[PDB]
Amino acid sequence: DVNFFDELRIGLATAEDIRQWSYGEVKKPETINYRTLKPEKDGLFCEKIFGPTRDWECYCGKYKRVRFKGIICERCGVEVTRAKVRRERMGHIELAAPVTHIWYFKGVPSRLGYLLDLAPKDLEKIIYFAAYVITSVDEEMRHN
Amino acid sequence: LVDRYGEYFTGAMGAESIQKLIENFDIDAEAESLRDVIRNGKGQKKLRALKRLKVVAAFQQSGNSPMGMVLDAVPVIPPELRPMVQLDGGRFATSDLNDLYRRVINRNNRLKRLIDLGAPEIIVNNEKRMLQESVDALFDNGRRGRPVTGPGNRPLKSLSDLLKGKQGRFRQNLLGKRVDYSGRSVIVVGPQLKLHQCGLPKLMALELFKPFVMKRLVDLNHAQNIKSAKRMVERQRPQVWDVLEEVIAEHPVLLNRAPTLHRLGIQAFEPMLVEGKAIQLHPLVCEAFNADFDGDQMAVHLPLSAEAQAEARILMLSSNNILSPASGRPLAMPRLDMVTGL
Amino acid sequence: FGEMECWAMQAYGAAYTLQELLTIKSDDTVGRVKVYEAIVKGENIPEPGIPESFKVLLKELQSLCLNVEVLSSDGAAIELREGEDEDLERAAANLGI
Amino acid sequence: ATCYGRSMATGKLVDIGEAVGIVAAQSIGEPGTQLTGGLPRVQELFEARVPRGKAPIADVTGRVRLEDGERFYKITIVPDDGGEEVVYDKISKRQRLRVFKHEDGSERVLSDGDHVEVGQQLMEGSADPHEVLRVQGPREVQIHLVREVQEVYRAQGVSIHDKHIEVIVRQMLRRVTIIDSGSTEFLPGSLIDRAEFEAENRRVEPAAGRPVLMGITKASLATDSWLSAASFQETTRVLTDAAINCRSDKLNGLKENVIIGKLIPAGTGINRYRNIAVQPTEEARAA
Amino acid sequence: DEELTARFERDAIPLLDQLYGGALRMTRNPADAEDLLQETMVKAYAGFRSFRHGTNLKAWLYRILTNTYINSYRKKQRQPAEYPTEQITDWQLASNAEHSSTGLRSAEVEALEALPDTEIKEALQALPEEFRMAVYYADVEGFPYKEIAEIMDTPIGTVMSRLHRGRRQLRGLLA
Amino acid sequence: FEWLIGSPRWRESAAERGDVNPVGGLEEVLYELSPIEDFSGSMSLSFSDPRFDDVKAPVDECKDKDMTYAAPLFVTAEFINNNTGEIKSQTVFMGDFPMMTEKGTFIINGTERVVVSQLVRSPGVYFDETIDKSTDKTLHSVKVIPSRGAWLEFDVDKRDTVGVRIDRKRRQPVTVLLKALGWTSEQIVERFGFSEIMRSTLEKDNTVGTDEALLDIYRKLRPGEPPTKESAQTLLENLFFKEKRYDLARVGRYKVNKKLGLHVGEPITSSTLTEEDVVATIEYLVRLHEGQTTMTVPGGVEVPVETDDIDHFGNRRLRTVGELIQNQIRVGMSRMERVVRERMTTQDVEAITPQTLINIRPVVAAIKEFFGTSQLSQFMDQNNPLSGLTHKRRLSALGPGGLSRERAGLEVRDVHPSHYGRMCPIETPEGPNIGLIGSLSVYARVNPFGFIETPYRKVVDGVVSDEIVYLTADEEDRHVVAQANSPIDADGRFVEPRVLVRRKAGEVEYVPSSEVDYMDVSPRQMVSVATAMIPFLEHDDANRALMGANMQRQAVPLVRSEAPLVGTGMELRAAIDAGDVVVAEESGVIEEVSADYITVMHDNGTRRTYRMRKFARSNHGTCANQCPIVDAGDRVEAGQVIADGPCTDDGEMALGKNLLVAIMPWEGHNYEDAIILSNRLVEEDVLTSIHIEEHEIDARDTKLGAEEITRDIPNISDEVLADLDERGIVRIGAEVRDGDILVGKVTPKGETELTPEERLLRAIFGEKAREVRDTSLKVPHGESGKVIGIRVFSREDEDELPAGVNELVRVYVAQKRKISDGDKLAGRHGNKGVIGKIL
RNA sequence: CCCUCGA
DNA sequence: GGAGAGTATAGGTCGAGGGTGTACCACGTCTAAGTCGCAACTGTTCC
DNA sequence: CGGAACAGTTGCGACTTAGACGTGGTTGTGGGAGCTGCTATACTCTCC
Ligand SMILES: [Zn+2]
Repeated sequence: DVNFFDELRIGLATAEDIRQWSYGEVKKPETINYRTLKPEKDGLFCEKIFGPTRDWECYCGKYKRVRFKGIICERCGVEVTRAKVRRERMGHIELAAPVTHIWYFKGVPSRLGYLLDLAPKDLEKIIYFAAYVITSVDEEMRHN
Repeated sequence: LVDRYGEYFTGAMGAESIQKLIENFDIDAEAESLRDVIRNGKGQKKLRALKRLKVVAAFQQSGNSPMGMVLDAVPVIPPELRPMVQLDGGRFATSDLNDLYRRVINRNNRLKRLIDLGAPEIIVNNEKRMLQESVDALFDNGRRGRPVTGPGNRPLKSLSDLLKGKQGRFRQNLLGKRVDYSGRSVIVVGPQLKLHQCGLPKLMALELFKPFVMKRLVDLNHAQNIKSAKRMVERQRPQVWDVLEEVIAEHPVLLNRAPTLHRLGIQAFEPMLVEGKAIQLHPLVCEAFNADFDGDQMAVHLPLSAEAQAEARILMLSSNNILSPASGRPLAMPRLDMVTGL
Repeated sequence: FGEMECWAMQAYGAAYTLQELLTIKSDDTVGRVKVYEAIVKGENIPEPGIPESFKVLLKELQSLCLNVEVLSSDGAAIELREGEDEDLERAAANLGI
Repeated sequence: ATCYGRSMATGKLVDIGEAVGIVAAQSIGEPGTQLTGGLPRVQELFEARVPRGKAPIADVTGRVRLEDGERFYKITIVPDDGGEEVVYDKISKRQRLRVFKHEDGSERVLSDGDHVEVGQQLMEGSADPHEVLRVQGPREVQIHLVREVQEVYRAQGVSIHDKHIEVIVRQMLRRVTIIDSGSTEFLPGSLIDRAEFEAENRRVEPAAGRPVLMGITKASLATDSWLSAASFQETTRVLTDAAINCRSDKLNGLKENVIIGKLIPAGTGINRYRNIAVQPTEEARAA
Repeated sequence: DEELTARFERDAIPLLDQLYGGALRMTRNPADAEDLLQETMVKAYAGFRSFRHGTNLKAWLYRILTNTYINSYRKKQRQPAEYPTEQITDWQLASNAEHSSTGLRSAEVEALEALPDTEIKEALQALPEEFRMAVYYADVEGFPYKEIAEIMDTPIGTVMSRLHRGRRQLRGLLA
Repeated sequence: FEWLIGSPRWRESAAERGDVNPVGGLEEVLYELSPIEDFSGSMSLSFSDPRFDDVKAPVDECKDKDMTYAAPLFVTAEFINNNTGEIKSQTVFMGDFPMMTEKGTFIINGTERVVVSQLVRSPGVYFDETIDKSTDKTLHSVKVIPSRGAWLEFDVDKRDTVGVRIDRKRRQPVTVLLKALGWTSEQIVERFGFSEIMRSTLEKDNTVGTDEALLDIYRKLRPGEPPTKESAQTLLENLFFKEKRYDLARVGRYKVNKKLGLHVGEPITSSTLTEEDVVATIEYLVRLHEGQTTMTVPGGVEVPVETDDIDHFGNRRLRTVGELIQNQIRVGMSRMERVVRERMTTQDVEAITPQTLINIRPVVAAIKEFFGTSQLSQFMDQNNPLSGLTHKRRLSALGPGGLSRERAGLEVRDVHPSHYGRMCPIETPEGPNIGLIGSLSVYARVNPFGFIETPYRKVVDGVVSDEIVYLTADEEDRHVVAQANSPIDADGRFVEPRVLVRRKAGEVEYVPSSEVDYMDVSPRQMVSVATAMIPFLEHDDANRALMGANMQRQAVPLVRSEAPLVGTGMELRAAIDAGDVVVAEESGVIEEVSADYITVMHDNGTRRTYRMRKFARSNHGTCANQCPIVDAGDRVEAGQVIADGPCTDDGEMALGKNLLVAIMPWEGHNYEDAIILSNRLVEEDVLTSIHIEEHEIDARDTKLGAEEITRDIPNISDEVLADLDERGIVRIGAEVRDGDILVGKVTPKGETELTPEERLLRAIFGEKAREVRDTSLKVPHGESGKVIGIRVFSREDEDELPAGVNELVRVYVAQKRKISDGDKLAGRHGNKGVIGKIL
């Protein structure tokens, strides 16, 4: 890695992008167990999705060694690798309901408002469930 | 309106409805409409139209869709960047991000648990509203409504707070950093010094130059290996001092006093091993650093590569900048006692 | 070494010192170790690598649902990662196998 | 280098690669703690803000209707041609009518029915720099800005060479406002760089624009680098706007080079100096 | 039964704006009050068949709310405290590393450890190549005798002899 | 704090000032709480007669054992059954009550702490006239601030409308609320009709009638709920006019009384707002914006209509330590009340005794949360006795109920004419806290209502009497006060016919001596304790005088003290009151004296012994060391100083040495504030001081096992372990330099963390010992000294430790610091510098 | 982060 | 259309030493700690 | 410096357990703290 960097680009990250980055979904509020001081599985610190906390050691302890580098424990699902990956590996949360990214709603001027030609007070009433909005009407059927 | 006619239309609240309006949105139509309004229109409505066309036209280009403004999945930052450390007293400290993520996860899971139980619509809508509010707080907290507060009514620091502010990533961690091979101490007046020299305490110079000393006394019989050199320097064995004098020769250092108002707030000097724990500053540069000697302290940085040393000797050397870069007037100039004496 | 300290370095126009302060003296994780390795062996200082705080910046941006990529002149993005074998190869070479 | 001239520090001609904008900003900011009018005036000038104690300026030569009654001042100007009469709305009685030399006349205060030239100040006080731009042209605004800025430092016993303030002022007008888009795709009202504006004008000029004066904040946030602007101010705003626009930072800036750990494109980091090839001469290798 | 759903939506929902004001009193935070009221409604709707038709609903829901707050409260009180911090102090990081299995290593430590250990290398060189490979595998990589024999294409007995003999050899060589 | 406890000292002083039937801080909380009744009125619980038991442990015991200085609190709780008539009277233990020491401090978890008095705005009504509207026209605002309750704001609009804001709620015409209080649209025109702006507001009022008004009010408070008439009126009743959710203190009541002139007959009965207070507030505001200079209200008399000064000390109040603690007691006590109510419905009467109803946990927890989390409860600053003394005298504007640092403008930080004799204008930080922290003046008191008073001398018929009167800031504005520098002869007559005085709102004027009311009781009356110690203060500019006051509290205690030749006379009375000096409580003869203690035999035949603090570490690492100044057989008196403290010499504050000084440039080494010292001050230890560091280490449970404190440290030479004892802990009296081991400790290390070379040796050599890392506690860089102390706490014993911590070791190292280049010296005039050279 | 302090 | 108001932004640098847990019972559900056997697995000991 | 033969150790793998620990139900009342003592400027919204 030298200066080959040419450009640096932003775009909106699609849900597909977010799920491609992710190494797993975080399903649990728990952080670490107090007695073991080990990260709870499928939690914010989970080793299975984010990577091992100790070099070359999986969560269950079946594999502790470099000899196993690159393999995934059948029991715990952790990968034998360096703990360094815990700074480069991202998770994700699958939302039960869609959610607006607040940068594009509450920022001034409201980007959603300019896109849909909606008043930001009205947009607020919709997003926060103080008002209904009409997604579609059937013109032919209503006329008939 | 749904009880009758409900089969002739569709309606919803929340972000799923906004997602629908975006899915059904004709971009080119609204763009050409806006361009027509800009052309044939005038007044404030022309301004509204233009400002809207900036956004819509922005989304007109390919590879970029408005759908991204509504998320069905929220990314999670790696744990090392939001760590959790044990404290003296058996307690723990977490980044605020962990608590914000925790609220999002709890409200999402409760929304699933309510969907499965066939909960009344008003309750499910309450849970959806709370999920939207918690992802709001996670992204930009306090941007809408009152902020989510931890203990002490301290509002938690969102993902937007990492980037912005004087303590943000850009200002604190990117345009500036803490560095190796640096030290600091209180400054005293150096009246015996030549302009290109500065007094360096022995212990400061031994720490800053530690690897150079180590290699040097490894080459000489003093140390058997480099690790014996390390332990030998950490104990301050008498053999090191002579070696130090040799490794410091014509190796410049950078001195800095905060605040740095202009580039002469950092100057390069040749270090001189000096007795005591204080940095000795040449009397003539006190104008450039604004050093009051009432307890001012300064910082020392050690150039490493050939290019850095060369830059210190040539560009930043104390006696190569005598003149004020602003007015061109002389800066390192007699003042106070010196003036009186003359 | 803060913002205003960097302005001074830029005002002097000393690029290598400013780059050295912000990479191998602070952030660059392979460079900081290779630099110490070079001083002890009495060799030239190695060329700096990528500061960690930039990779951290990209990750905090992704967490905001911003899709950021560092593009080559080809127009294709660049994965930021290190080959894990180099350290193991040196460790195995140190034992003579 | 030649347009900049001497480097005040070295006393010689400025080297190629010296970063004179940072030197200018440091030179202007360092004395700032000594300014007791004052430093807020230096801010008011550098941000191109409509001044308090605003002094109106004449649009065109003509005759003056001076109402000036009941604790109020109102100035109408009937141009010498058949043009419409320009009317200044509100001028408080605390302001003073300017004493000046009337063309084809003597030196006296502004009075009703008087004849005034184009660029005449109607009152005494601070002039709106935007007005002197759209009337007297950019080379006049340069003079007004450098003089009014340097005046504050002079009053405090501080001498800054004019060239630093000139660097900043140069950055203050790089751009033109788009009036009529024409065939050039430029959105009207946007602020486009002068060079880019003249380049995008191709008959094989449809784009119409007028020079703009924009403060240092607005000119900073307007840079082509979203990375440079995100690290300055309004980071949320800059990042949303930059994401929506799929902007691609070119990385050529020096602040961007600082961020990514690349040698700044200034001083010893310039391609000219950094790629130097060093070889010993044959005669020296002989010995 | 849908009767329970309709009767629930008519009788229970108007009490929300009341119950929420109660949840505040316990949490004294709006977010935890919202979460508390919501979990309460989970319990209530899930268990609404057990409620008696004519009896007063307000006290019932109130008790569910309190009891939920207590389950959460004792639950949180058994766990060690998690303090949210805007930034983790450098003192906290070092203090935590004093008890760590691996501390905070300077670039110097990393660079020195990465240097070859000469004595060990030259001692290993004196071993016969077979003993060197075997003792390497076992005492460094940690292979079992079965896998070491599989890699070296010898019976396990050979692995045992070479491990013992190379080990004693290194013991005499290095001391 | 004596008022909080209801101490007999406070009782006598209360009887001296006159008795209102005085109630202590605790007594008042108990009486407002009682009775605790069932919602059916079937039963009641009442508290009375609180008592404090003996202290659990002495002060230095808590400091050593990490305890809290405290005493058990007992109250008599009487339960009554309103049916059977049966009474049950019990004694309840309310908790271990944190106690104020003799020095006016608290020890919480072993650490000594100070509760800084808080500057807040007293409850009352405050009018603000802002001309800053863009129209250039003046607007008039008012705030009604209670002690506890809801905020109420009235604002005349820039658009000319009278608005109302309730707890930040959005504005409505002032008539809307008045109508909703039961007022007709006509009755408002009767009282308020004189206002052309109130006439314009009633038409802009959108709806009329009490039902629509009360309904529109309930909508503003609750965003999404249904309104109801009886719910909303009982809501508005309980929001303001009810004692539970809205409390104006007696301070607020009297301030509103005096500000609106409503009750002249001085009824003390109830403190809450009244409908006549709302009418009086709008009427006051109405005439205000009109420009009237006076107003008279029905049943009210001659009150000037004027704006209020927010920073004036008659409008600005001091919440002292007793009042802060009382407020916390009220919170936790109300929580206990909630528990008692919930317990009244569940329990079986005749199966209930009070102690079954009373749960004390939230009270103790409420007290603990205050001392732990509060900005006012502060780590005591003890560099020397002066830093600690003024710390207890600090008046802080920052905190809960105060103002945020973000919201504090430059107008709050300015010296104010009401500060004279009350808050020192000199002493205050020069950093970002400038003007936000101040010192109580030497002669100032805090009156029972929280307002600061200063004494003055009655001036009668141009004569200066010896009668003393303590005046508040309000009382001081009605009179004419002559400065102390005003000359007087042997007779009370003034020397000059014109004298410079402060008369009205802090204007300074040459004035007739004929009319003079009061005079300052002395100079230094306007100055703090630290400022009163600056000799020739009047010759120093206020900035350097500020630097001098702050710098005295940064002085380190020297190995030997020396009083100044040139004092102000404040040094003795400062050292005694600070309390770091030992004083005889009773006159007697010294029976025995040693460095450890002094015993005094009173003429009673009773004796009293004083133990000496010997080489004790202060919070900042300075050396608190007491030495006896008396000899065996000496006769001492009550109040006499028995023993010197760290910065005292013979009982006078000695913060430094008397040095022979020459004023002259010397060869550039004293260039620009740099100081040149004689090496005599190094050789004779005149600037030497002792500094004591506390190094703490604990063995805890980790991922891979438990940590062990041991003398067995892998790959560590026996030479370097030589000063460790058998536990692995350094031996008392050893000389330790940076890098030396204070306490050996090992931590379990995983297999993967071994180097390949380290793995090979452990295998072939048959080492089966646990793999560990050396976590031993070592001396930090640039530190040296002697080990003067060790404390060990083990889980093996009953020593109470945090969860997961097996053993906790503290090591105390003491260093003698000779003066050296780079140290900072200062005089009392603000003159400072580093030592640039010692010659 | 906050408290408090140095230039 | 066009004006006020309501909301958004900004507000010096570097250092030193300190810093926290009211609230249902009466139980079944699970887990957090184990002692304890065969393989599986390390090691000597030869010929 | 091999290939079996033979005899000591971890170490995985079950299962009993006793207690922390979370679950049933849950029916007289009962709606938070805290604050708001910052200035100045640009610009979209939104009431008109
Ligand atoms: Zn595993």
